[PDB]
Amino acid sequence: KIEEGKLVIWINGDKGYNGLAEVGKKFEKDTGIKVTVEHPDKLEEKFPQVAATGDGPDIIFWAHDRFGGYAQSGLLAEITPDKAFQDKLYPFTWDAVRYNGKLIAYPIAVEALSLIYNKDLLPNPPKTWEEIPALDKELKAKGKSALMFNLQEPYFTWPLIAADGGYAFKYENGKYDIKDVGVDNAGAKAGLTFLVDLIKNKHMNADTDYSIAEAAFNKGETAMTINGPWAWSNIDTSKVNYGVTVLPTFKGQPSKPFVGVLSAGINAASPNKELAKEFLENYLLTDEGLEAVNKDKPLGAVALKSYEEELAKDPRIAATMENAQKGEIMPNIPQMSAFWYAVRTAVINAASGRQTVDEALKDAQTNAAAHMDQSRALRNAILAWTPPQINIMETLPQPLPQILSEGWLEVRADPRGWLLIFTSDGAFATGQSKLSEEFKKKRNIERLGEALAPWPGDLEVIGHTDNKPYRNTSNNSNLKLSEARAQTVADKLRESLANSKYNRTVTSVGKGDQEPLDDNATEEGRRRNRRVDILWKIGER
Repeated sequence: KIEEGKLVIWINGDKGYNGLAEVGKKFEKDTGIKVTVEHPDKLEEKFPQVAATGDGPDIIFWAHDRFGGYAQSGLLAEITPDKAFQDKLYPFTWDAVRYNGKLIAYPIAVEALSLIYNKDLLPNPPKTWEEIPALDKELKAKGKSALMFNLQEPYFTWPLIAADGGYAFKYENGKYDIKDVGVDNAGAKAGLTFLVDLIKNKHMNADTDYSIAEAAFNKGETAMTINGPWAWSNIDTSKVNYGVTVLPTFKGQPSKPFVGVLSAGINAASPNKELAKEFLENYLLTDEGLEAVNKDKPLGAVALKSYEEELAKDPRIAATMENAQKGEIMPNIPQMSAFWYAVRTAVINAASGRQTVDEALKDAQTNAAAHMDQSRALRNAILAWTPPQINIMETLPQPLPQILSEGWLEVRADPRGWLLIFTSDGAFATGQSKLSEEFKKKRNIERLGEALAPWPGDLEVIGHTDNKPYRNTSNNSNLKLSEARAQTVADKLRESLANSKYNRTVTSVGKGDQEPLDDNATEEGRRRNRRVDILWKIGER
């Protein structure tokens, strides 16, 4: 449960969380509201788990791409920056934080690939891709090469492939059209053909990967590479006299790198939405706020126009923002993993000679569509070991009806399958979260687990307590007791499901007195409220 009257902020470990804490300190001094900054490990996978519960931090800082799933799961609150505030930030940054037409985060920082070049080899680096062949010929005669960059990962070759017309998902009217992917079009083929031709003419090696390119550039053996701000410190350390500039154009058009936008989102379950809004809009997203975070750890380019003008005195920061404005926001939808796989396969196959460019992109298109269809199926349906020519959505399979007859467990149908319920009286000694001695001797929970094991379907364990007559507030001791009881039951189920053909997900959640089943004004009613729910999700009914 989130603590009203204060703010808990999650930001990743590689950011300037100490400077974020300073901004929190000034927030406290000015308003008395204390701000706590944390960097939990894997916070991007923690947040969707705890916020679904209603727990978590009030503010989460992460790259914008994951916020799409959170927004889909309803974990983020819509934000309401006014017109004057939105004009303070670069317009394109607001597109990175829109889900179904609703603003759902504040853009902080901006990141994209750039052209990195050796100033001693190349004081005036080429403006166009097309002029790189002749440049490599000249540099080959010196014992050098023009350009080496990671050809294994489509993140790095996509800027050229998109330049003349390739795209991932058509972005029209603030939404991504997963039916309109632009891998198999002429622009994509023209770019991928140019890339393949550089390899056939020996200007590049098809095996070149991230490590090979970095070593060659940082050793002064190639005049240019393509990388992100995360690579600059290794170049600094190699002391190669280097610069950072706009990516070359292709057929007169900008290379279009994908843009990652560090964003700040507000938890939908937060009871401090007004405090969060005020911290972000009036303290963090300001020259002073951003500068404080940036001194701790560089943000790179930033969405806030006024501070970006200050950071852009470094020509490398200016180039990052320039490439980002010419690029495309990374789509925040799950179908991107079909796009990435399909394109990755296409490029290594065209570059290796295994396929022509047109066959490889033709296959990428049909592969991606098939992949997206199959991913949806595993979301919306269950692929299960089925009896051949009993419907467990209408008839509980044996031995469940027997277990339900033993006087301790009940069931009712649920919109997502079956809700099993058992009162916690008797399952646990008074005030106890360890399972009663009686339940252990009878193997109540483990036989229930063994009864579910031959069948698919995830489980959700939810503990509830009664509450005291006429109190409209929640008891925090009752909350933790229900959470501990739920965890005991879920662990015991997991253990007894070890022999299942399924590795189902089993979550546990304490609801305390928040979700009563009946009236707490009588013991008749309080009894009903002291219970454990097991939601068995075998499909929608």
